[PDB]
Amino acid sequence: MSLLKIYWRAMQYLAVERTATITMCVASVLVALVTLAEPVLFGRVIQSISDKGDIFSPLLMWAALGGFNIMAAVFVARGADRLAHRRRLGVMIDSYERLITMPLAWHQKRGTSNALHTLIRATDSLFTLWLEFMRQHLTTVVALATLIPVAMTMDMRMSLVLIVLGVIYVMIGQLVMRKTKDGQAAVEKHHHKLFEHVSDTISNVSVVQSYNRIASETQALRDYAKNLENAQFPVLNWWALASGLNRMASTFSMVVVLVLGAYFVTKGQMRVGDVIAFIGFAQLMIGRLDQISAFINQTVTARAKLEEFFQMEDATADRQEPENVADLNDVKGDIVFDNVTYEFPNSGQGVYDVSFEVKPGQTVAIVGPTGAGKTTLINLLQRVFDPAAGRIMIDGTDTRTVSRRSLRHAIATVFQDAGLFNRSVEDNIRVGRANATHEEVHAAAKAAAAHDFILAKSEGYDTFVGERGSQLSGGERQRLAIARAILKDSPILVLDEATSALDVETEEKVTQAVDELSHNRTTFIIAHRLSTVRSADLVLFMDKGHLVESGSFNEL
Amino acid sequence: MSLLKIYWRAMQYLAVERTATITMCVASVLVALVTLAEPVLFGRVIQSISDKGDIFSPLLMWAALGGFNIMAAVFVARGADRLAHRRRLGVMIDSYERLITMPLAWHQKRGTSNALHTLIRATDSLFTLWLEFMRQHLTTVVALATLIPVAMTMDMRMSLVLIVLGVIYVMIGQLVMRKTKDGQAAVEKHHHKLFEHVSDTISNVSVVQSYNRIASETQALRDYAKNLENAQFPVLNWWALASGLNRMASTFSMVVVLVLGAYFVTKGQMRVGDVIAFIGFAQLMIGRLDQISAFINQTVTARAKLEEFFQMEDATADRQEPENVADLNDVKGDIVFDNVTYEFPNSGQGVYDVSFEVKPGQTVAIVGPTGAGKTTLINLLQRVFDPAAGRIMIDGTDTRTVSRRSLRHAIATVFQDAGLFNRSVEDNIRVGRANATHEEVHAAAKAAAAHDFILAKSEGYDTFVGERGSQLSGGERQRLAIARAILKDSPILVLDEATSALDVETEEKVTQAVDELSHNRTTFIIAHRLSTVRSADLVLFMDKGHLVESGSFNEL
Ligand SMILES: Nc1ncnc2c1ncn2[C@@H]1O[C@H](COP(=O)(O)OP(=O)(O)O)[C@@H](O)[C@H]1O
Ligand SMILES: Nc1ncnc2c1ncn2[C@@H]1O[C@H](COP(=O)(O)OP(=O)(O)O)[C@@H](O)[C@H]1O
Ligand code: VO4
Ligand code: VO4
Repeated sequence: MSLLKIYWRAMQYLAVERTATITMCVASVLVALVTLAEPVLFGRVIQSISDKGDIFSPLLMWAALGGFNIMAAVFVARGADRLAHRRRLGVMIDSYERLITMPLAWHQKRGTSNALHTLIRATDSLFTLWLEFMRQHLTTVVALATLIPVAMTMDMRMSLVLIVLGVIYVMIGQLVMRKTKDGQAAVEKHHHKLFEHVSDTISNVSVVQSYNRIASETQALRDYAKNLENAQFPVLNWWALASGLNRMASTFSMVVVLVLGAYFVTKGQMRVGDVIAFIGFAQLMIGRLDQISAFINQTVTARAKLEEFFQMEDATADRQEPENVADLNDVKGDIVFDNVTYEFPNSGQGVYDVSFEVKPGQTVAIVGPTGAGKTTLINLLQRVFDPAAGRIMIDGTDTRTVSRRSLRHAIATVFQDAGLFNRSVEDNIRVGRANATHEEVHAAAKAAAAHDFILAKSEGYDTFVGERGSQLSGGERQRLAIARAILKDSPILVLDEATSALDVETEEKVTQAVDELSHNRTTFIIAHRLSTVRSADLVLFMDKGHLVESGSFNEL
Repeated sequence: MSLLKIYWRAMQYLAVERTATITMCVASVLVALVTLAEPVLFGRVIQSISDKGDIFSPLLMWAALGGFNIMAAVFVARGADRLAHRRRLGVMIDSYERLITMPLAWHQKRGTSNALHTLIRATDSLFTLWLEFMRQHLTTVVALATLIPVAMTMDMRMSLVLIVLGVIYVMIGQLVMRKTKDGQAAVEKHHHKLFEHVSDTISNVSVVQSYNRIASETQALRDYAKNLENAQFPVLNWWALASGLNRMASTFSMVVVLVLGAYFVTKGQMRVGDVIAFIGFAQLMIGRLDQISAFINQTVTARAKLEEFFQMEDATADRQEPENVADLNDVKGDIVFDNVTYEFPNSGQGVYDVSFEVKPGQTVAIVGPTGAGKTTLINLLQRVFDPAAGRIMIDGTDTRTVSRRSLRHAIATVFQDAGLFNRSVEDNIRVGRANATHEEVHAAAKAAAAHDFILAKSEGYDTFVGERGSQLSGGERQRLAIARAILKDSPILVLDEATSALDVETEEKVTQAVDELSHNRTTFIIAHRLSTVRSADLVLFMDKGHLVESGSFNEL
């Protein structure tokens, strides 16, 4: 049973706030004892024969106990509520950090939309788990644990009945658990299929709309829903049977305790009222012993998502060394490849047996057939994945002996797909040099021909853009990416298709500025348009992961 | 109070399944009456003086009533559980349909990731609302409604006390409601800000990682979380105060009922036991009257998301006319523009005063400066938004008098950003002609040079691709999009930057096949590379939403 594992992990995640956790535990123990003490007082006061309640009597003890009860209820309802939200925010922040720090392959293979779903439906489940646990469960657990001795002290037969009730509850839970586990695995798989289909279609609404396949897609979703609820029903059937069994056990226990109280007619003590006290005990227990069962149901679902949330956390194998790592500094520019080879997981293709050198001050232009291993070479330079066999040598330092923070600080890149945030243009250019100035932002925009179109439209620089920069067409996105890269001003520069959506005039106007600014550094340009590489100092072309010439600018 | 509105809307959404809803209501009424009848039996049987329970006695009535109670509990726990999931799936399917059918501007301005979040957190809230409502609330509402007459019949003073309890609960709920509403609006706004930031960053992990700003982004998220929980606390404070007040009212009502039962010592009837019966009443009520209050808390949050889910549903203003619309058929190809103008909402730019004509059998190539209103013209042709002033004329038919299904069936397009589904390549090509054959799929792949690279890699055609086609670089995505468009074979063809990521050789090899296949139809090509428009029959260029020449292929 992973219930113990996930509960202990939730406790470990909750143990950071000691100062409040111990207080919550103490208050829970106190309120459990109050809820245990109330029924005994009720049995003592329910005599109603010659009690004379309105003068002192156990009714004053009632008043004091109820006042303490309401005060403790207020304290718990405030403290647990205030703790749960703060701790959920903390867990979300730490998990978001660990999620961002993960490499790109893990994101591409799984994430984009599934990762955020995992985050949200794990943190919300953990929050509800913490809140319900604290209040109801941390009352009831210690409440029953302290109750069973008191039940043993007077009228041990009733304590035996209560023990039988507890054993029956445990047995029925365990019996239901196997079938529910078997069903819930398939249920979770089917739900994942349904959600991934929904996300895939919604994220690509333009294509599904522009091809008249809305009806087909909704029919596919209906089929997925039918598949999901086809295997869903047995789980609900078994849970309902469990509810029936525990309710029947509760009814039988009530019958037993009433009959035993009646049979004690021979032992005519004051228990004429105290029996009612025991009744409350059972009542109390039964009510609480129901609240856990449905609770268990919740976690039997939650497990699924929680498991992923832990499989991510245990996957914190990223370690750039605490201090043994030597952050590379004072970059001059010297790129050397040593027999670099890469095989994609469960696939072919990838660069094979490449070795070339780059001297400082000169630019390198990779051309050739499409899909021939250019983007993979470029992102091998930035080390988004470690080459399987071979070395990448930077100015007398191996790349695998360099901190990630230092390596990517000296490499400024424009990707093939210019990614953008939906913030303002000012912020989208500020993600270069962090806090240089506004004048340099203006200059960088001017250099990449980004100032001309933006100085006279839509509230100036403080202009919002839509998701993935959907409000600036395609070419303007390329201009903003180029301006950002130029503003970062790193010794190593990369431009993967910098002129994918620019006409000839803007292409020339941008490339001349890029050359003027980058002549002091080393840059790579990946393009099929040979016009932009007229100033290239090392022109090379590679076909299907294999070099051909790797010669100078002018060669045949 | 929108509580009545949203509850009535949930009921209307639940009224489709009449055959099961009426059964659930009947069972709820029955179990409410059973829960009302039990305490009276308890008061009658708790005498324990000369009852002689083990021979007949009210204990047999206990046994029968408890058996009916457990049977009804099983029936409700099965029926409500089976109903809720099926109805949630139905609501999700219908809302997904309405979401897909909405226009592109609404998606771009808001959706991609927020729309799916709205869907999921609205449907899950509705599901939990339905389940909790049915079981607990549709028991307790009619239970109390039928209880208050019985309380009035015997010992009207206790009924008065119960009425006072109910009035106090209503008053404290209403008092808490104003402050909770004021807080929850700001809380929801802040949560939306936090989630949009998280989604924006996660969806763009490559850029945030490649610029060493993970620390800055997590600090921004921490600041957002601090802002969210800064205004969160007063809501929890007020809710805890409400819990304290209702618990105090419950305790006072218990004191009142016990004291009144004691004062009835003068009226020495059998009520010596029946008073205990009333106690259970109060007990019952109090417990149930607590379950609603926290329930209300839930919906006070849920409202926010639910409101959006209704604002979407009420926004079903899309109507292509049921039958008055005339689906355009037998397309020959004749595109005419009539003074078409467009102003973007709260922005400048857009095509101004355009009018041109297209004859069948000839192709039209739009060139010119970047960001000059080309993509907007093309998507005006497909009518993703209605021109503000002007007409689009297709073969003697106005476009606004044409069904959307018929119009986009005759126009096959490759977008500037070639969108792809993460299904196999076979499925990504099957979204053209729906069920033509496999041989024509192979031929279409061969024509667009997509067969050569794929015949010998990664399990053939049945090759999965990642999210947004991340597993095929960029150029292969363009080839797949071109192959899809060619396979659809529509009389009107559009190619927005069909050679954005192809070298010269593949560009020629693809454009010759495209020309050979499309010479029988009319096509538009939007490109800054003049090589692909060597066969263009109508070359025109437009600058900042204004035409210049609109001449033939050869002009100066
Ligand atoms: N995540 C991946 N999984 C499998 N194959 C991949 C993946 N990424 C790239 N490839 C393969 O690597 C080849 C080259 O990719 P890439 O370098 O991105 O394109 P280009 O060669 O045009 O720069 C492609 O043919 C593609 O099939
Ligand atoms: N959703 C939008 N909101 C505001 N402005 C837009 C939007 N979409 C496009 N524009 C403006 O319209 C102009 C032309 O856009 P578009 O036609 O997509 O590019 P192109 O002219 O290169 O085809 C751009 O300069 C852009 O500023
Ligand atoms: O629609 V473009 O920005 O490729 O001219
Ligand atoms: O598919 V490419 O990386 O040659 O633009």
